[PDB]
Amino acid sequence: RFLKVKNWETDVVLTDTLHLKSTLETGCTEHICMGSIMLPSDVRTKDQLFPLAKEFLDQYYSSIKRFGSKAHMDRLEEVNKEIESTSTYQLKDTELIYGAKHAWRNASRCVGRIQWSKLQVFDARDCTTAHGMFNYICNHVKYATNKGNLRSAITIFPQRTDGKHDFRVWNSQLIRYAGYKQPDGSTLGDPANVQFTEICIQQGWKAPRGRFDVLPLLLQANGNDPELFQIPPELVLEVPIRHPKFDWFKDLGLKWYGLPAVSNMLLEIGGLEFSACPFSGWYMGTEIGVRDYCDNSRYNILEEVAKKMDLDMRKTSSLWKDQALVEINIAVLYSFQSDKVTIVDHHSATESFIKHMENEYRCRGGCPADWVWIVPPMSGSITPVFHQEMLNYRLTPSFEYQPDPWNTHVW
Amino acid sequence: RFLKVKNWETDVVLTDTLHLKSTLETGCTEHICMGSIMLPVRTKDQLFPLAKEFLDQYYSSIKRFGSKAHMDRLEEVNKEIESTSTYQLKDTELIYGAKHAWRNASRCVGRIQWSKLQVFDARDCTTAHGMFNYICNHVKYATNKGNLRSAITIFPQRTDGKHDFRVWNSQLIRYAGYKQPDGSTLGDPANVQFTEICIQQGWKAPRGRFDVLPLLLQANGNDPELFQIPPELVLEVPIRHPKFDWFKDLGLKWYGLPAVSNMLLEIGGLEFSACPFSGWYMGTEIGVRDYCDNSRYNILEEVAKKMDLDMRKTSSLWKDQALVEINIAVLYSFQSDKVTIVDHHSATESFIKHMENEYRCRGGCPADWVWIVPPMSGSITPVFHQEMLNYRLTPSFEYQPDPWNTHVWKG
Ligand code: HEM
Ligand code: HEM
Ligand SMILES: Nc1cccc(CNCc2cccc(OCc3ccc4ccc(N)nc4c3)c2)n1
Ligand SMILES: Nc1cccc(CNCc2cccc(OCc3ccc4ccc(N)nc4c3)c2)n1
Ligand SMILES: C[C@H](O)[C@H](O)[C@H]1CNc2nc(N)[nH]c(=O)c2N1
Ligand SMILES: C[C@H](O)[C@H](O)[C@H]1CNc2nc(N)[nH]c(=O)c2N1
Ligand SMILES: [Zn+2]
Repeated sequence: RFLKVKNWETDVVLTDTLHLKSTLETGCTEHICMGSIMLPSDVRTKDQLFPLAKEFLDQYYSSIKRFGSKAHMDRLEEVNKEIESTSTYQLKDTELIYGAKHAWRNASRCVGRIQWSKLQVFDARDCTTAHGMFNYICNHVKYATNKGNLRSAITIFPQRTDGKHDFRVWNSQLIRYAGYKQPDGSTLGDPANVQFTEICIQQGWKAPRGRFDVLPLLLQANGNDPELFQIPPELVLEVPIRHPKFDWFKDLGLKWYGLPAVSNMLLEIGGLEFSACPFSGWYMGTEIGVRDYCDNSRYNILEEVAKKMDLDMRKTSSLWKDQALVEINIAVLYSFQSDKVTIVDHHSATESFIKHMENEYRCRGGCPADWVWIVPPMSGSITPVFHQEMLNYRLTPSFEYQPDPWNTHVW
Repeated sequence: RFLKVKNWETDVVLTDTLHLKSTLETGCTEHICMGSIMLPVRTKDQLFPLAKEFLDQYYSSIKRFGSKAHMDRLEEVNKEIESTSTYQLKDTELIYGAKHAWRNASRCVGRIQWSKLQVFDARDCTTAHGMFNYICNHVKYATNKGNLRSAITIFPQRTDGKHDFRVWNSQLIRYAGYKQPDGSTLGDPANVQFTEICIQQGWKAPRGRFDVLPLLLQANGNDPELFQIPPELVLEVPIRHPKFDWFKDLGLKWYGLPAVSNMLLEIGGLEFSACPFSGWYMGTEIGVRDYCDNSRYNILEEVAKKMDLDMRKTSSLWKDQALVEINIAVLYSFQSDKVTIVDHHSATESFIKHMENEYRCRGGCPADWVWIVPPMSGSITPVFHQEMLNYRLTPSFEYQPDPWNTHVWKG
C-alpha cells in the first residue's frame, strides 16, 4: 500500500506515499470504478469543524518547519477556543494564502499545477455588497490580464456562515460569451450559456444578440438577490483568430477572450467554505480550439472549416474532422502568440506536468492526478501524460463543485 | 441499488444494475482510484462455486434455468470436480464462454460484434506442431482474403500449471525488432525482447525492417518450438497516402490481421492460457500507436520533414498535423486493398449504440473510458462525452505473465 506509478514510455517508476494522507472519498469501490463520472459527491456542525482545522493547521505549521512549536500549539489552542465560542473561526492571512495555493496544488484534474506556488491571493473577506464584489472582480481581471502577460490570481470573498448569507458569483466564468436560442431552432453564440444568458435577460440585461457578446456579471452578496454589472470592455482582452497559412480564416469572424477565470467553484480550507472564490490562470489552446469551438454542443464550427478547406466530408474515414481540428488549434495558438497574450499548447503543458509530477513525488511523495482530465482532448497518445500512470485521490484544501445558485436561492 | 451514467453531449441518462453481478475486484477503493493503472493451480475448494455461477448464467441465457438439464449438468460437474479435481466444458458452454469474455471486455471498443465470433475448439491438441496447424487454419479463416472475420482458437485448459499451453508471441503476426550496437533499433522496438528469444531459439533473422516473427509455441508445458507462418497466409498492406506521392517511399507496410495471443481466457473457473483471438483493426492502432508512439516506429519526424512543417516549436502542431496524415494513409491503404478496417469515428459511434443496447437488454455495459477513448481527436468522438462504469464480469480475458519469466526449461 505504498503504491507505484509507471510511465510506460520511459519506464520511470514513482512511489506514492502521499495518498495515505488522503481523507475524502473518490466515489469508487473495490467492485466498481467511477473514474469517468463527471461529478460524484447544511452548515458544518460545531463538532466536525475542529478536527478539520487541526489537520489543516498541522500541515501548515509543518510546511514552515514549526511543527510542535510554541506558535503551533498556541494557534491550535487559539482556534480551538474561537470555535468553542463563535462556532467558526477566521484564518490568518498567511493561512489563507497557504490554503488557496494548496487547493490548486491538490486539484487532481489540473494539468497546469507546475505553477501552483505562484498564485496571487486577493483577500476580499471584508466585502459586503455586490457593488463591492464587482470592484474586487474588476481589480482581479485587470491584475490577472496584465495587458496580455497573464498572472494567476484568486479573489476570496467571505466564508459561508449558515448557508443563508452565501456570497456567490452566478457566472461560471467571469468572462463568457452569450448564447441565444433562435426561432428556427439553432443557437447564436455559445450554446453552453443559453440558460445563463436567459437569466441575465430575464433579469434586465439588454442583450446585443451577437455571436460573441460578453456576458454581464451577476453577483450575490450576503445571500441577497444578485445584481447585474457590465465589466468595462477595456478590461476584457480578446484575440481575433486568424491562421498563419489560410487567409480565409480571418473571414470566419472568430475571437476568444484571453482570461479563463472560473467563478462557480467552492474553496474549502480547514473546514471553512468559501462559496465565492473566482480564480484565473491562462488558457491551454485546446480548451478553445478543441472544446469551445468544435464540441457538437458548443460553437461546432467543424463543418464550416472543413468546407472552406474543400475536404472530402462525405465519409468519416477521410479524417476531415481531424484535419480541420488541427488547423483550428494552430490558428488559436498563432493568434494568441501573435497578440502577445499568454497561452500554452498541449505538448508544452503536458511536458510541464510530467516534470511537475516528478517534483511532487520527489519533494512531497506524490501528486493526485485524474488521467481522464489530464490527457488533452486531441492527440492524446503523442503527449507524455497519455503513457503516465496516475493515482487519483482527494486531498484538502480543495476546490469543489457546488450547485448552481438559481436552483437554491430563496428569491 | 441502481447507478446512473450521463452522456454530457446528448444528456441521455442510462441506469446500470448489471454491476451487481460483479464479483472480481477493480483495484480502486473509496480513497483511491486506480483507473489509469495499466495492470492492477486453482483448488477443488474454490472451483465448484465458480462453475455453478457460470452454469447458472449459461442456463439462464438459453432460458433453461432450474431445468432438469440444468440440475443434471450441475450434478455432473460437481462429481467430476470432486473425482478428477477439474471439469470439461461442453462445446456449447465453451462457445458461450468465449463470446461472453469478449462481451465483458470493458476496454474493447469493438464489442458490438461480440456475438459473431467463430470459435475453434483446439482442446484435443497435444503438441506444438498441432498448435501450429490450428493457428495456420485460424489465420486463413480470419483473414479470408481481406474480408476479416472474428475468431478465437482455444487450446487445452490449465491443469496443475506445470503443463500449460502458451503462445509465446504477444500477437500471432508481428514485426521483428533489432537493437543495433549503436543504440538504434531496426524494425519494431516493441518486439526487441521477443525477437531476441526467437533468435536464441535458432531463428535465422533476415534483420529487415518488417520481418514477420516466427510462432513460438508451447504445448503441455514442454519447451516452446519455432514455426514460420506460410507467407501466403500473412496478408500485408503497403501504406501510401492519397495526396502525398512521397509517402510510399517511406517504405511502410502493416499486416492485416490483429490477433492477440498472450491473454488468458477464464470460463467457469477454468483457465485457458492459450487462446489466440483476432478481429480487425481500428485505424488508430496502426497510425497513432504503432507508427507514432515515440517508443515504436516513431515516423512522426520523417513525415513532418517530408511535409516541410515548422518543426522548431511544438506550438506549430507539426506533430498533430503529421499524425492526421499518417492515419489518413493507413485507412486509405487498407480500403484501397479491400482489407477490413474501421476508423475511430465509426468505431466509437458504434460502441455508443452497442452500449445503449446493452443497458437496455442486459442492465449495463462495463466500460473503461481510459481505453475506449481513441488516442487521437478524443473529444470529437462521442465516447469522450460518455460517462462509463468499469467493473469486472466473468467469463473474462485476463493478463498473464510472459512465459519466459515463469517457464521451467526442460533442456
Ligand atoms: C496557469 C495556467 C493554468 C492552466 C494551463 C490550467 C489548465 C487546466 C485545464 C486544461 C484544465 C481542464 C479543464 C477543462 O478541460 O475544462 C484545468 C482544470 C482545473 N484547474 Fe487548472 N489551469 C491553470 C490554472 C489554474 C489555477 C490558477 C487554478 C486555481 C487557483 C486552477 C484550478 C483548476 C481546477 C480546480 C481544475 C479542475 C476543475 C474540476 O475539478 O472540474 N487552475 N486546468
Ligand atoms: C472486431 C473488431 C475489433 C476491434 C475493431 C477491436 C478494437 C479494440 C481496441 C482498439 C482495443 C484497445 C487496444 C489497444 O488500443 O491496444 C481493444 C481492446 C480489447 N479487445 Fe477488442 N477489438 C475487436 C475485436 C475483439 C475480439 C474478437 C476480442 C476477443 C475475442 C477482443 C477483445 C479485446 C480485449 C480483451 C481487449 C482489452 C485488452 C487489454 O485489456 O489489454 N476484441 N479492442
Ligand atoms: N454543465 C456543467 C455543470 C457542472 C459541471 C460541469 C462539468 N464541466 C466541466 C467543467 C466545469 C467547470 C469548470 C471547468 O474547467 C475547470 C478549469 C478550472 C481552472 C482553469 C484554469 C485555467 C484554465 N486554462 N482552465 C481552467 C479550467 C470544467 N458541467
Ligand atoms: N508493455 C506492456 C506490458 C504489459 C502489458 C501491456 C498492455 N499493452 C496493451 C495491450 C496488450 C495486449 C493486447 C492489446 O490489445 C488488446 C486487443 C485485443 C483484441 C483486439 C482486437 C482487434 C483490435 N483491432 N485490437 C485488439 C486489441 C493491448 N503492455
Ligand atoms: C497509463 C495508461 O493506463 C496507458 O498508457 C493506457 C492508456 N489508454 C490506452 N488506451 C488504449 N486503447 N490502448 C492503450 O495501450 C492505452 N494505454
Ligand atoms: C464523460 C467524461 O467524464 C467527460 O466528458 C469529461 C472527460 N474528460 C474531460 N477532460 C477535460 N480536461 N475536460 C472535460 O470537460 C472533460 N470531460
Ligand atoms: Zn476508480
